[PDB]
Amino acid sequence: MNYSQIERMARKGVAFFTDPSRPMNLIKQGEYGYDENGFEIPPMEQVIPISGATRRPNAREIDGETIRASDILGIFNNDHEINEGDYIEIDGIRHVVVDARPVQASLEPVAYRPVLRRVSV
Amino acid sequence: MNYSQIERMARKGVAFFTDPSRPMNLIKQGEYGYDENGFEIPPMEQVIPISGATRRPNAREIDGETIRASDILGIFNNDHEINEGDYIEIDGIRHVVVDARPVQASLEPVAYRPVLRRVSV
Amino acid sequence: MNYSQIERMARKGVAFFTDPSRPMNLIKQGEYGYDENGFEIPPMEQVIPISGATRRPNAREIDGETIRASDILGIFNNDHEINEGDYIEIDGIRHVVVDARPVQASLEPVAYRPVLRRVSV
Amino acid sequence: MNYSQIERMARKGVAFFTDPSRPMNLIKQGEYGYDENGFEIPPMEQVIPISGATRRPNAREIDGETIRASDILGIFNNDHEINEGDYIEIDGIRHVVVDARPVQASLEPVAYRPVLRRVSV
Amino acid sequence: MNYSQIERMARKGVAFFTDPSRPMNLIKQGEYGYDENGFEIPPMEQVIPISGATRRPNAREIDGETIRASDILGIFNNDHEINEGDYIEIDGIRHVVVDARPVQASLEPVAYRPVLRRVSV
Amino acid sequence: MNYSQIERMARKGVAFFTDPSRPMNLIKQGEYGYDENGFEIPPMEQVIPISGATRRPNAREIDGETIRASDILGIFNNDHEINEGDYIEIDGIRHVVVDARPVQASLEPVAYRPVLRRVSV
Amino acid sequence: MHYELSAAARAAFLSKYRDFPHYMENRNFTPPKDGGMWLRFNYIEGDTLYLSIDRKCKSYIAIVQIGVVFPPGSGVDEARLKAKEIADFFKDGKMLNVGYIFEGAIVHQIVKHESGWMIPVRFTVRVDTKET
Amino acid sequence: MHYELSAAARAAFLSKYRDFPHYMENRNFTPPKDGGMWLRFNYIEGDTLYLSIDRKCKSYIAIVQIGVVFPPGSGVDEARLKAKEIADFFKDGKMLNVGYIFEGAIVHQIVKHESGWMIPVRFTVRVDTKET
Amino acid sequence: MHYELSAAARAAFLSKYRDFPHYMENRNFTPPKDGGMWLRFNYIEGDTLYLSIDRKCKSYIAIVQIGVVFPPGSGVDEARLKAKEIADFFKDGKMLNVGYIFEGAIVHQIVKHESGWMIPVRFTVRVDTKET
Amino acid sequence: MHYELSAAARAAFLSKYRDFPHYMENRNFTPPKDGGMWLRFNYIEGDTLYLSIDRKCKSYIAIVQIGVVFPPGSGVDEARLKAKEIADFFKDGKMLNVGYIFEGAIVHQIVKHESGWMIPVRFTVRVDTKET
Amino acid sequence: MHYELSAAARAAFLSKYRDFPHYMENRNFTPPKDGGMWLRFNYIEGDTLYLSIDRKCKSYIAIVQIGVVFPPGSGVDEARLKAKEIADFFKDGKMLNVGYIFEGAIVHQIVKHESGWMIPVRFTVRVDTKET
Amino acid sequence: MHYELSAAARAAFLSKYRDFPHYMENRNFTPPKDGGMWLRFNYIEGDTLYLSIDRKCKSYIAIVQIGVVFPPGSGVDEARLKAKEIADFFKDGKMLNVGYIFEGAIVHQIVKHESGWMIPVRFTVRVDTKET
Repeated sequence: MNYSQIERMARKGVAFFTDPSRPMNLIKQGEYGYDENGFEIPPMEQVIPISGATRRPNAREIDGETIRASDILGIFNNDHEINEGDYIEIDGIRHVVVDARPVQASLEPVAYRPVLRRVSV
Repeated sequence: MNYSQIERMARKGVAFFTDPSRPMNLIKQGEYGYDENGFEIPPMEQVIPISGATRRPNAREIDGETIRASDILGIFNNDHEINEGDYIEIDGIRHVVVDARPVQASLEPVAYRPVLRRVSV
Repeated sequence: MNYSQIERMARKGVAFFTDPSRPMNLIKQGEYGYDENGFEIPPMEQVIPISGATRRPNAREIDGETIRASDILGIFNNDHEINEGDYIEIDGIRHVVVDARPVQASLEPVAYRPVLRRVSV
Repeated sequence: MNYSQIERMARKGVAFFTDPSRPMNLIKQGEYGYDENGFEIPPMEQVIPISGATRRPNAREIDGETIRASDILGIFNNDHEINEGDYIEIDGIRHVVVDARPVQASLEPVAYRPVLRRVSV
Repeated sequence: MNYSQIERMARKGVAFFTDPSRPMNLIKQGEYGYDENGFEIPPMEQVIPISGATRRPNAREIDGETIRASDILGIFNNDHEINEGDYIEIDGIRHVVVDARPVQASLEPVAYRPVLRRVSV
Repeated sequence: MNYSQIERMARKGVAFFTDPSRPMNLIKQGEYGYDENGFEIPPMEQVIPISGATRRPNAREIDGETIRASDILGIFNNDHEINEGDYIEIDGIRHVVVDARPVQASLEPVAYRPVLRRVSV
Repeated sequence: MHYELSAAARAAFLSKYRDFPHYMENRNFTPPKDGGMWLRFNYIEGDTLYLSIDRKCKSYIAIVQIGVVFPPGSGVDEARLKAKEIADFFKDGKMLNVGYIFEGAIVHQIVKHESGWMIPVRFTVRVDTKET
Repeated sequence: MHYELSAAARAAFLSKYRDFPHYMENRNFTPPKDGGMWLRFNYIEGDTLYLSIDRKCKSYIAIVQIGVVFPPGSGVDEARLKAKEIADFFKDGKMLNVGYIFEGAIVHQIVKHESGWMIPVRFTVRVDTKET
Repeated sequence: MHYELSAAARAAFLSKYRDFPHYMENRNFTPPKDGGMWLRFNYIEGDTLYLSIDRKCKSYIAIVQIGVVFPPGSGVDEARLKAKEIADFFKDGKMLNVGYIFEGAIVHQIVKHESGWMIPVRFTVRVDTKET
Repeated sequence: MHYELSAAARAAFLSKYRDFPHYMENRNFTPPKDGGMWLRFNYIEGDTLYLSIDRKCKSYIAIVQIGVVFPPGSGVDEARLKAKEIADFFKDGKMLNVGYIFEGAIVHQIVKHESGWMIPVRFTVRVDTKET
Repeated sequence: MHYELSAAARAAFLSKYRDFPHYMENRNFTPPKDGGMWLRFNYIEGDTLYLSIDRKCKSYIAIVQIGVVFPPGSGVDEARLKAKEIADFFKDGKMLNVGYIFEGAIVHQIVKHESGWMIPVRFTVRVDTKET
Repeated sequence: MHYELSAAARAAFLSKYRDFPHYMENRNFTPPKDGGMWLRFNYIEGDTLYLSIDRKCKSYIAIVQIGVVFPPGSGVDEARLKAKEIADFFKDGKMLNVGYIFEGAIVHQIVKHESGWMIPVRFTVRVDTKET
């Protein structure tokens, strides 16, 4: 029980394996909706600074075409909740949150362990 | 032997890893039957309260249309026995019980470990 | 050596994890043989009482028709030898023994670990 | 080194897990050869007694046609060496030794761990 | 924290499992760009001596053409950073860095664990 | 560091699990080259004695024609270096060294673990 | 017009075999405990044809499939007989409430599974319509 | 001229079903919490035909597919009703503000899945242009 | 008339080969202990042809397959001799008590498996029927 | 004559779009940091046709494919506009410095992937040669 | 008349190549210890044709395949020498003691493997019969 | 005769490209240490045609495949130039010392791999023979 202690330990563990020198940002777009003729653009960015840690880098290979892209997973805290389609800015390279994966056994999840795949291809 | 002990320990274990703040419900529909012309509706819901624990959430990917759904497994008590086609409401979100998985070596199974798939797609 | 030791241990083990309140039966069919025109029926049932234990339930999904059936495994004793094509009556439900799996290193196998699959589909 | 020590230990081990009441036989056929016209029959059987150990039963399913076949793996001694296509007679049921698998680190293998498949289908 | 510690540990570990007699080199090509007609050559090599460790060789077989090629994985230090398309000279034989895989928990990765695929086929 | 120690340990290790009564040989063919018309034969054998150890026999099945062949792995010393196309004579049965697999972390590999496949089919 | 045709075909089959165990579209049904034969009901949608150049007179096609299941080890003669009465009952040219049997009484090859066997019976139904 | 075709199709569909839950191209959309029906929008580009020999008269084809979803264990008749309603709205010969409907109101076979069922309705639009 | 086709085929084959070890549809059968050859029986459902315009004179076509199995390593000439004898018994034009063989005595290529080999023999029977 | 056709097509393409980020064959290239759109260059060899009996006059066909890739969750209209502009520029009948555009300005179906979407544009170039 | 044709093919091939190592149907054969070339024997069952309308005069076609295997790394011209000699011996028009060669001396492309290569030579034999 | 075709092809190819590193059939070959481009000789066998009614004048058709391989990231234009050199050498109608080139100098689309790229060129040789 008592998920508060779990929250404390999770925050401390995340703060342990981290570097306070990598700029990480979070982009939330939302509330689109088409014009009466059927075309418009959603003008909002919603950028918020974020910190965390990364593990398990992997390369991306399509058909031998020499594009040289990479993908990573992340571990994050329980503020500025992660929805299923947000953008994560990691050191000049954007990624899309493909799966959020909250580490959960109850309401108000204590941490997220998302998977980020690089934007474009 | 002595399955009462297993009943008691299973109930205590289920009660341990649970949060009494997540709204959870169970829906049992039944007793359908068609009109002479061949169309009608079953007018019964049979909603009941329930509590338990969940684990191992998963995101859902179909073909890349950004549909953003999720799926969950559960563990429950030995009360209000579950069937193979019942509905479970988890914090405003409905799911269908695909497999029940009664943890059982005898009659009156001590607990259930069902798999819940999100309704619609 | 001394396979009677293993026999006694297996019998006691099966008696341990069993419930003497589940109606269970065994059905053997045999001695068929066709008419001079090519159609007849074998008139015999050959039902006998039996007891044992089951584990690992698993639902059956075919293509989404919502048929809602289930399948299980078994553990049995060394009396009333189990054949490859017998029926097992479980609590009002019949299954077919798709697999025998005798736990064996000698003749008169000490126990059986059959695979039961529910009748019809 | 001293492979005779491995030999004696393997012999005692195989003798440990064996029952001297299961009729086991080994059939070696050979020395065929066709007539000048192109058809004949090899008249030799070469059946000899043998004993050993068996483990890991498995059942066979081909297309759902209810044939009820099974296959075994074995452990044997180093007398009457096993070839790659010999016949093993177990309890009136004949199997073909599909694979020999001699437990080997030298010539004159200390023991064999054959894989048997039931005859016909 | 304290990544200088793990940096020194990784450097000494790499130094332990290395041969200071295997001629190894690193080649970086870059800054191409075509003529106004559409063809030219990048006239630079940029070769630099490197040392490290190798493990887990694997043969390459295509279709039975008897080409006799091999592939290796490597471990390296944190100088002359590895890109996704660099060339590695291993004892008179060239390989391409198919994946860099920097062992990372922060910026300035401490070491690389590249996968090298043989040049040509 | 100090791979001579590893070399000595490997030498005694290979000498341990070996039988000095299995006739084994190494065949190295090389230096071919066609006539001005397009056909000739390389007249050289280069057969030499060798000793070593083997493990994990595996039978060969292609489509069910009862061909009855097998293939194994080996453990060898650091003399008379092995290639990816050399011939190994095992008790009058020839095998092709498909994969060399030298256990290596340095130049002059300490030992080899070749994969051998029976010649013809 | 495709709803009423399905309703009428379902009504006809249900009135014929009300008592016998059967499975309908997208309703949770459990097979009999004894393992006796039970029927399966299915519906298939066909194409809709534009007949004229002004696109006013149309037609609707449907395919109905019914299945007979039986446990393994019980032979085939009872199932083949049952399929025979089903085919006899669903004869060609019978008029339904909204449409009619375009072509009926077909039995296809047996699909075999190690847990239970199935025999399908398929026919087709049709409606002709003019919208003004 | 292929941009305006998609623009017009989206405009018409949105004007008809602004309020109802729907999914569009390349926008993050979450399904209803209750699990009721909702619509999908898909745009398929057809080939462009070159009619003349001077290579100046051009044509553009497009195919529009709309799907209706519904939960399992709840029948199919409401879905069929909604589908034929969509088909009735999208009748043949209707003139868009850029092109026109070549044919409309076609229904196909039910596609079933373990978590929910779907029924498609497909039609096609066309435009023709002359370049100067 | 499809039940009687299987009945007659079974009657003929069974009268010819009562004593030989044989396996029939959906009966739990075990192979002989010694590993000797045994026969396999199958029945395949063909299409039913509509001949007239009033849909009264019909036809039924069925495919019958008999499989001969044998252990590996025991040659093939005895199996080929048995297949030849089967083909000789099943001549074309033979009159069954309910129908007749349309074309028969066909031997297909050997199917090979590492546990045992099988040679299939396939033929077809036909019945033309009249309805009033 | 196949080197010169590729050289001419590359020259025209990069003269038109030198500045805009792009990838060309067999060169290690990294996508933009901000995730914006970029161009892809591909070259596909066609067949070589022998026209005359003496095999002295031949023809070479090539296919040029340019893809526009855009990030997910950002819409489709801007990508469609860019593709339309590319197609308008690469019109039929244009004369390259070696060969000529056989027929151009075709837009095909969107390929969907959950990491980023792509729209292809394909045309063909031809050279007719006479060797003396 | 199918058993006799296979027997005759075996007799001819075996009488030509008694000494040289070979593998026949369904007999446990081990490859030579040296790993040199050996022959493979196969028999493929073709269809049977009914010639007349009274169903009395028939024909039988069969395919015979002989495979030459050889170790990797030893070249291919020896295998091609053996192949041409086999083809020359098995020329068209040769009259076997039961039937005759319908069409002979066909060599197909080599199948390539990592353990040993094999090259097939396939031809066809025919026997025609009149049942009285 | 089929060996002479391969012998003549090998003679011509090997005389033209002696020094250039190349791979022959079924010989254990190691690629150049620097990874520079090397030639891959391959031989494909086609069918043989019986032209006349007396089965005396025959034809042999063979396919010859030459593959060029080059490391990734080093460009493709020089490989294309080399392939053009090969094709220009293997021009149509060349009189081989045993047969003749039926048609040559065809280049196909490049195959792409993540370890090294390959361009195939392919031609065909033919020999017409009269048997006496």
